[PDB]
Amino acid sequence: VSNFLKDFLHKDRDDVNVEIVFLHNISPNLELEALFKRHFTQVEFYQGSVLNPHDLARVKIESADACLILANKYCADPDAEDASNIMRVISIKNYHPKIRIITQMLQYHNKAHLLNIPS
Amino acid sequence: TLGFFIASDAKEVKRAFFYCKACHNVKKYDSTGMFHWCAPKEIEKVILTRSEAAMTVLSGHVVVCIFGDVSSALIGLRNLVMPLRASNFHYHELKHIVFVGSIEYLKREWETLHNFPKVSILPGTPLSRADLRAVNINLCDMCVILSANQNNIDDTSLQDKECILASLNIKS
Amino acid sequence: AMTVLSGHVVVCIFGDVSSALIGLRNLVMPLRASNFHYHELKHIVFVGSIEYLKREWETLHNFPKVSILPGTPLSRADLRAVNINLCDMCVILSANQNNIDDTSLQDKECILASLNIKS
Amino acid sequence: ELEALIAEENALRGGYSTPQTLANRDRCRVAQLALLDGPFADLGDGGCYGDLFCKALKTYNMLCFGIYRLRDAHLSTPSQCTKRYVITNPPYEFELVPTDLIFCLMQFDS
Repeated sequence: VSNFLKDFLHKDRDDVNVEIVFLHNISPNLELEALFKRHFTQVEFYQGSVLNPHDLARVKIESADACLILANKYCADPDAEDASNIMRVISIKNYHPKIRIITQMLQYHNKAHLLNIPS
Repeated sequence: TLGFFIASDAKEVKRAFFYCKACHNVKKYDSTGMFHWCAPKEIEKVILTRSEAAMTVLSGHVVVCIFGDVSSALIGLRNLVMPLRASNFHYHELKHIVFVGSIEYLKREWETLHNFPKVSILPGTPLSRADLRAVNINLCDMCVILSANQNNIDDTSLQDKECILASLNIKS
Repeated sequence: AMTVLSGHVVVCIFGDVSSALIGLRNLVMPLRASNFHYHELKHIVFVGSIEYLKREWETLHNFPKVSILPGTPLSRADLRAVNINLCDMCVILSANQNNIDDTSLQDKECILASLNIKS
Repeated sequence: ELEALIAEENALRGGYSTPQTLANRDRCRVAQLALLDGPFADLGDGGCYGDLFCKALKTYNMLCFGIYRLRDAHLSTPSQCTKRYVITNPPYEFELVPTDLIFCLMQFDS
């Protein structure tokens, strides 16, 4: 989140009226809470799961410009993380097939699974 | 004599109780003879390589794609094979069964399956297209996708990832 | 099955390769005292896992009449092979004395084996 | 009895064929039948389900208890979808289409 907000909300960026909504089931710790407070005017956080359609409806995923899925780069099994990310993509495309998705993939042989989704 | 009925409502069921005409050398079966039985065979006889499975022609069969590890809970696949090996089916009507999955888990569960006539093993991965093409997945009568890794996960909704990925891979 | 055992002792052990040692010498030494004649000694058959008995065999290999059945106390075939209906005593021991979330569930194997033998 | 035998031996034990076991072999099995080319093909072209049930029960002692029907069978336009859904115990006046499957309990014959 620190790196993505550092690049995305850079001062030299041209004036863009875009708000960032972080949807995550795990509640933030103190440092994450402080980081969100430093950008309270442009960044909002909500507790929930992508796999639950109600939580997708809460964050207005049907009107969002794009969905960005970040990967856990430090995990015991990269294949499990890749499968979880692919299933999140499947859920998001099931809710709204016309949304634009940018995802992070750990292993190269797993991204072929993304070709199996019709949407 | 008790009888079992399928009905929309229980009120019409009572009409069946108040109805009167006036108003209106070799062992081929088990000891009980209810299932097909064969002599026990070692697991080495049923394991097929990819090329060997390619040579044999399988059509109208059953493909069981198993997600299992050497340290996972046992599904108990005998309960899946016993209904398919009952004696009310003739021998020629029996459907060949091919278990595609890890060889360690199938070694663990083979000691309850080695008495059934037509069972074969493909030691591969259900997520690999080469194994599914070797077993002629386009000619099978049914593909059963099972996940032995029923262990608890922090998110329960993520327990079905392997099955959904395999289903989409087979459909695509 | 070929050998005939009558008036013997059957020790049904619930043990694993990584479980605490019971110390079965303390069970065999009273039954091998010199005040008993050789013909009055009761044959002892340890029915249980072979790994645990391999671990504890190095303190038992000096006694005259001891035999091993590498099976399970919960299997009726093993109990019928050892002639459980003719034994003088059946001793059910659980080496798996590890801590459990509920202590009352530490006796499940012994109770199940006892009911299985009685039935 | 099979439950007790499996409990005792923890395996399935074979045995030689006897007339009692061969008599025990006779049961009923679950099957699906197609109306495209069977003896019920003429009745499957717009006929009623009750006539099919009565004929199957009277002739072959076959118990039909459900229809398995293409999803786009009711649509006028042709479709390439081969998915089928389940209709449990249709009434007597329920109509039939040639592209249907019938659940049935079929007897054993040698």
